[PDB]
Amino acid sequence: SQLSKQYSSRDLPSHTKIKYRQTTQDAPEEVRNRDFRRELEERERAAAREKNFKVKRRWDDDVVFKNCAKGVDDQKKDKRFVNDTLRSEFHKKFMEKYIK
Amino acid sequence: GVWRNTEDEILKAAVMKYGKNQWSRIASLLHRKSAKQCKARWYEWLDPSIKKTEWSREEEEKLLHLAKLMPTQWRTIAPIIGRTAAQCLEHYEFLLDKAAKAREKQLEEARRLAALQKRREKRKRGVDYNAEIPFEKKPALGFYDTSE
Amino acid sequence: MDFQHRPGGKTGSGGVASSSESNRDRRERLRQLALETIDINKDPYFMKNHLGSYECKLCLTLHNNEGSYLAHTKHQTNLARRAA
Amino acid sequence: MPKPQWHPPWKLYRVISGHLGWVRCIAVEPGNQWFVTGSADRTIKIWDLASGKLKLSLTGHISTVRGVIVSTRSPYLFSCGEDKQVKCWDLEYNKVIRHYHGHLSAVYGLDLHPTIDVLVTCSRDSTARIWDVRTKASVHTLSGHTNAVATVRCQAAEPQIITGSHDTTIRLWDLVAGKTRVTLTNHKKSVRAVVLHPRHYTFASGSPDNIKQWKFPDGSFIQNLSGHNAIINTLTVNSDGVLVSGADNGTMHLWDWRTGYNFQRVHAAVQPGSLDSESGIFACAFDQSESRLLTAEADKTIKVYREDDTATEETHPVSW
Amino acid sequence: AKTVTKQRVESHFDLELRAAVMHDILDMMPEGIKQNKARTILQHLSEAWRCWKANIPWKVPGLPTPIENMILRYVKAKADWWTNTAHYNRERIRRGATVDKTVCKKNLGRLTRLYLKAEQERQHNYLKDGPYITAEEAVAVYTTTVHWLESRRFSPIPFPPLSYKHDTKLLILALERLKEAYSVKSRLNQSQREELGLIEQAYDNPHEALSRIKRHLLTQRAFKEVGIEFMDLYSHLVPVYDVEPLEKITDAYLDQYLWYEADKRRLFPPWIKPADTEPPPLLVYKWCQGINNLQDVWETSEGECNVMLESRFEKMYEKIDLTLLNRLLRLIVDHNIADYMTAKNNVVINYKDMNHTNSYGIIRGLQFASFIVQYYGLVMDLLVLGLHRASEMAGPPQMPNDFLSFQDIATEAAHPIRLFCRYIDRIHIFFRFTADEARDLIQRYLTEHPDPNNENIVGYNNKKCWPRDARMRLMKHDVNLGRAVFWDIKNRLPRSVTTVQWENSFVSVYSKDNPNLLFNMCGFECRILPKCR
Amino acid sequence: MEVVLHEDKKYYPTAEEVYGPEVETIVQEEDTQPLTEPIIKPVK
Amino acid sequence: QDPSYYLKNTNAETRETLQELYKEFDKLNAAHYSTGKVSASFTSTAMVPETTHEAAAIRYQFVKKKGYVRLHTNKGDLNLELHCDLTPKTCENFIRLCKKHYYDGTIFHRSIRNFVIQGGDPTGTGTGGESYWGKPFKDEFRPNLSHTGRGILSMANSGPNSNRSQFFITFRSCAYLDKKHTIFGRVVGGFDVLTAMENVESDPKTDRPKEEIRIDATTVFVDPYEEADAQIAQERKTQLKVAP
Amino acid sequence: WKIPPCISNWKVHINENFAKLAEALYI
Ligand SMILES: [Zn+2]
Repeated sequence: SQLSKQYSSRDLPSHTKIKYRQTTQDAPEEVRNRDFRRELEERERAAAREKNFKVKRRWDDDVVFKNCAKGVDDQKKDKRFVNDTLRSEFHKKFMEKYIK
Repeated sequence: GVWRNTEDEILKAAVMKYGKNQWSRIASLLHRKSAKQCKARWYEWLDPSIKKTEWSREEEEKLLHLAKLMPTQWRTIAPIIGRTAAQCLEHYEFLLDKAAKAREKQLEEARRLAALQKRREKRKRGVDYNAEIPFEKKPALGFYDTSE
Repeated sequence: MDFQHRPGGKTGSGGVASSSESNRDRRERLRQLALETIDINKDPYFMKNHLGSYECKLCLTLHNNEGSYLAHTKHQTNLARRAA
Repeated sequence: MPKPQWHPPWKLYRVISGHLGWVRCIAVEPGNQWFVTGSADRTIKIWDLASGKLKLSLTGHISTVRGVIVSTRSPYLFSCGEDKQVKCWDLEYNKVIRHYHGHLSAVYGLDLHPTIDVLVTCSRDSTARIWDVRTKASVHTLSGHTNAVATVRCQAAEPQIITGSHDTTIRLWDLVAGKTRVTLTNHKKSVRAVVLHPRHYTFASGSPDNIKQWKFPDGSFIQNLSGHNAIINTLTVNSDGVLVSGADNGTMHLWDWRTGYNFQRVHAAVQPGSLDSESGIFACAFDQSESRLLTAEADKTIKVYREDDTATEETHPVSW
Repeated sequence: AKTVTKQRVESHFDLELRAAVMHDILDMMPEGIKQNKARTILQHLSEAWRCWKANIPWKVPGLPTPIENMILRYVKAKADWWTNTAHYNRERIRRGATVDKTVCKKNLGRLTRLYLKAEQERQHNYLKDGPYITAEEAVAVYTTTVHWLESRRFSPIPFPPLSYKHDTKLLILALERLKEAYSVKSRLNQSQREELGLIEQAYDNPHEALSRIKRHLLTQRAFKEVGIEFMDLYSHLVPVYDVEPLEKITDAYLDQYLWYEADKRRLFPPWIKPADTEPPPLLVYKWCQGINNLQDVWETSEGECNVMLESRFEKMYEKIDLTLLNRLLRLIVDHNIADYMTAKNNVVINYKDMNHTNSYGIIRGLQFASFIVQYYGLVMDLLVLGLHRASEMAGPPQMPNDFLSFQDIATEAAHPIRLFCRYIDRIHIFFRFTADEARDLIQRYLTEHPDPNNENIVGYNNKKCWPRDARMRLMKHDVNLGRAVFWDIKNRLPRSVTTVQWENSFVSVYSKDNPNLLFNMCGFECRILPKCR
Repeated sequence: MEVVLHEDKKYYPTAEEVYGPEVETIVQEEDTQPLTEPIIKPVK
Repeated sequence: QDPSYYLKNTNAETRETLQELYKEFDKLNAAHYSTGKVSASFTSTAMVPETTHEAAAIRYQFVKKKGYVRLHTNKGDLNLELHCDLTPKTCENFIRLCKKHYYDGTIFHRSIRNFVIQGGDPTGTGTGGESYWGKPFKDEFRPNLSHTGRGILSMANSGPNSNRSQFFITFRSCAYLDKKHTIFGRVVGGFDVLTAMENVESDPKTDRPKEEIRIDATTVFVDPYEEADAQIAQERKTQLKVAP
Repeated sequence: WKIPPCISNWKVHINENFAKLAEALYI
């Protein structure tokens, strides 16, 4: 309102100089003459290239169940993302960690 | 743990007044009763959705079938057949046995009487609406009018 | 001490009421609830005595408590007898 | 009635996920190396444009970030949020260096002057504020809107400040006096998006009623782009003349700017575990190469669209 | 304008949420319609969020579809903000970075609501997808239990008779166990005073209490609801159950009677721990001495290797099928007792405004839950060891063995599994292998799981509390042997009942390369080093 | 059927089923560079 | 795969146990408010999570205005207008009684002393006859056109799900037929014949007249239920030539 | 576009394999 004489502590002068972009920091005079299209295709191509007597049994023979850990393979199943915060993998890991 | 019919009528009136989710407010009325006891008494006996009828053939067949499938799990069995756990347990036992304003106006009148008594014997930075227009906005003029 | 986590209390309170004051407040609230349910049900048989007692005029029966009249709903046979 | 020029259609080619809130705004760095998203996760994420890899994540906002812009002539990143605070981040140290403060409610968007280095913010207290960048001083308070100002646009030519608000009005302001100049009341619903053409000295405004193309500087009405009857949240225009209108129901419409002819309707799918009600375009932006379209969909995704080069004119003919 | 500080976060967010919904009303409604009724829509949004918090199905029967889409979308936004705040506050609480009572209490409430949502999901998924036990696995478990009880000449536990000799002593023990918790003589409440009065009434007239207990055991199969709450131990939460005191008295007497009868009839073999004979430090010392007193245990001249495996059963309590539990408990006790045991677990769990019927898991708050846990663990010990090695470990039924002894050296050396112990759900197995058996086991494990690039070192875990010389040396042969042993143990247990995870377990190998044997029993990290090495 | 457990219990289609084979699905958590690494490098 | 997978060293009685067990063993119906399955499945984890909205079904006798039936009984030819908007079930039951001969040729169900006279029921006991579905349809009385006043035509019943064919013209206002008999509409013709039928001597034990007013003929002066059936048949036949 | 008032609360099938399992146990 500029008639008051109350000065806030965060209204003190600070960062009085504006930093401008330098020559290597994408100044607009070098932005204006560039072609972003072609550079975007070799960046995409580089990303795609860098993307790629008595005889006994066996000792474990006298059990009831076998090969129960057969289809147990996570692999890419940890890479799944679900947008449900109760059925996310992170929330399931959180609930099995923090509740005993 | 006994339940008189007077307490049942008071509980029914309290449920019809205070809804469902309030129980401590209900249990404030009932002497020597808890909110958990009131909730159990409502959901066990006094709820109007409890089927207080006789079992059909289909209900008894489903009850015997589900008692054969899941043994002694009546809290799971009972919402499938629509009865409560106690009724279906008792009926299953029976089937096995068979098989075997004015105050402010008065204060204003007293203040007016005191004001007339003081007149017969600041403004607190307010706006007096009876003296002039409070925020005078004149109507817009155009193409007409000769006042009055 | 944790002043913002102490149990809540205000100055000039007066304390909690005794058993008699809570009992008569519960009795007054039970009377209010019974009168509210009577006015909701619109039963004309309810009357208050000059000594202050509940009376069923259709049954002609006095009641000591509010729940005694609340359980008086026999009353259908007495209403059919007093209808004629 | 001239025939519209044939534009090739666009197709989705990558979907980026990782935000834990609604992605509300998308800005592109002027050297086209990376882009940046603000979310309801109270985080601001710098993403690589080509690879799509998450380059950086910055915290510091206390509520939902509503608008993010990158300065073309300074190494600064300006972020506005629902926490009634505007932050100027120095990218040189990746830290907040300035706090623009004085809005009474949530800031719904912001824009930078391309030449003067002055900042304009529009907020929910029915005001826009014009702030000097270095001194953090609110040099003007544009008022006159009766409801919340949904968006603001800024340009070098007269008039400098364009405001669209929720009381069905568009105000063309004057920068030096802080007074309104032109009021446009043609819209029936809330004006949620305005976009300015890069070269034709015209602009368009978006509402759930219609899309309206006008003419600078008097704001004379030019054209009524009809169809796409949903709550349009965003509007961007290609340099080639392609206008993209994104709605709150998830549907996207693509138009020729001149004739106002809708040539493509794109309704993308959602995240794997997601409701059908969580389909909605909050913001969209072209890149500096005008070849990638980046949308901030309401299922916490960034969806990126490319031109389909295999299509030709007889394969996708222009109707009428 | 005031800034949004910490104490002004949450309400302000709700305020902003309200404003957003208001804007989304005012441009969604078409031309005409004078009655906007936006306050009713905001009330519907508040009711939908309150129904989301209590896991109640929210469905307005007549409501326009875009308004419903708007309400569901904004409620999902609020729920995501709520859950991410809960995750961040729990990380800050576990790190100890926050000392705040309101944050701790709010986060405890939020995690209680989240756990009950997940538990109701689990119960509905059990009732919809059927039993996970299949058919032949339960038949094999039942048959193995029948063969084990036939082999031990076990006499089944009868009903408590009308004139029992020790019924008053068991009642006195159960009443002292129940009076243990109320010895502070604090202010209490109504329910604790009711429980203490019930304890005193049963103490004055024990005969009427015993008759009521036996009547409850004979008759009742439907019970009252149980309350749940959580203890915040700042690293994990512990569920605490609240039971009606009459059922608590009956369950305490049943627990005392069942444990006395199982100890008298010798149902539990001595490897089941915690026994009453020793404290757990004495259990650690007895385990170390039983390792040390084996025949030629430290001799590694011919490539003999010792393997110490420590693990848990993970979600053991949550996967006890109640029909299979009733069929298993009918092998031990009278059918009325086992019907009470099964029907006590099928009750309604209540917390504030949530109720759900527990149909799959066991409830650990019961007084007799420890007996069921140790009996199910006996069944799992029979599944792991097999019948022959368990009969060798327990010895003959006429002359039973003690905890870590055998009848003969030849009975010790007949199997690789030398020592075995189960501490409720923790499992500690000590193997001794020759060279040929270890080579055959490694060959079979590499046949099923090939790894040519030797990546088994990377996922392997080690005890970081010890110095580098005291740690396990990670040669290829010992790592492959430990993974082979863990794979062979994990193949024995069907995943429907219980599973053993590699991350929560630890396998240590003693060989010619590793001189130290590392394990962790109770709260004790132990490292055994022979004088020869 | 061979009964799926509650531990797996795959709700929802996967992302390749939803978006088709042409769309590249990227899921990104954690930054590739730390916060001390500055976007737009200073001249020196 | 095979049931003997995850099974080695099978016991005896396990093998005969498994052997014995194996030896033993829509366009116009879119009502715009949708189903409540998505919102309940999102707000609660006790159902299967469904993520796509589905519109709820609705035919509820979509008719055109109010019907009018002319019954030529022994009192004469009286025309009564039944409001399908007040009660579509009562108008549909009256049209089905006049169409499937439940009312044509029927006897008078009841007749009170200038209060109400019921006809169109083939049983004649007060609530006889049949509805369109065979069993008696649901009964509901509207507040705009109730079963009160002179000549109020109502589907006569003792309550809900009991009104099949008994159409009662009430000649006096009474609250007994309110919320028990589905009020179709009002009599628009033959008021003198209905007053002479109600004013005749009647037996009060069965509440019926000595001479039963029997409906000799029925005519559809205006048929809202038949027009709704024709519109439903046209909507069905719009997609029936390619859907056989 | 009619909106009913909010009625505030604060102001089932079985899979068949179950049956098969029970039968197996009895056998
Ligand atoms: Zn009476």
